[PDB]
Amino acid sequence: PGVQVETISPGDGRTFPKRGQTCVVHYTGMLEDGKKFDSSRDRNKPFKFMLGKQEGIRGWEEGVAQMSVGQRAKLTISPDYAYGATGHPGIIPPHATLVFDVELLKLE
Ligand SMILES: CCO/N=C1/C[C@@H]([C@H](C)C[C@@H]2CC[C@@H](O)[C@H](OC)C2)OC(=O)[C@@H]2CCCCN2C(=O)C(=O)[C@]2(O)O[C@@H](CC[C@H]2C)C[C@H](OC)/C(C)=C/C=C/C=C/[C@@H](C)C[C@@H](C)C(=O)[C@H](OC)[C@H](O)/C(C)=C/[C@H]1C
Repeated sequence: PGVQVETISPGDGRTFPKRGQTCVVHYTGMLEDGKKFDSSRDRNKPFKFMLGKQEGIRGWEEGVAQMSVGQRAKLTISPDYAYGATGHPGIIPPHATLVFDVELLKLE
């Protein structure tokens, strides 16, 4: 409900990120039925982060944790699992549902 994870291409079905593990991903984020606000693909540089230890929005952490290595997935994140009633001023409006197209490339 807070985050829906829908497969674009399956992963290995077996290797999922552990809390504290470094995840290497490509992503594109857009406002649902609106504008693209960020893409690591457009920078040709994958995004690395430590799941849990480097805190992200709830739907990102819980959505990526549900993915296995190699998986590409559409994450639809409700505002309560994203930036909420305040949004992220200047970038994400109040009460925004977010879509991320995420590909889990590697776990380090
Ligand atoms: C994963 C963890 O990494 N996330 C990050 C940002 C995250 C969100 C802003 C964080 C707050 C934390 C507090 C909670 O209260 C807030 O709740 C409302 C959420 O962003 C996201 O969660 C999502 C999902 C991942 C891709 C980016 N993202 C977006 O929405 C965007 O696409 C956006 O364009 O990203 C961009 C921002 C705007 C979004 C719409 C991302 C931004 O660019 C230039 C980048 C890459 C910034 C990097 C900062 C690094 C700083 C370090 C010193 C330390 C760092 C590792 C930490 O440890 C921090 O702690 C102490 C914290 O951990 C941070 C800042 C992690 C970064 C890597």
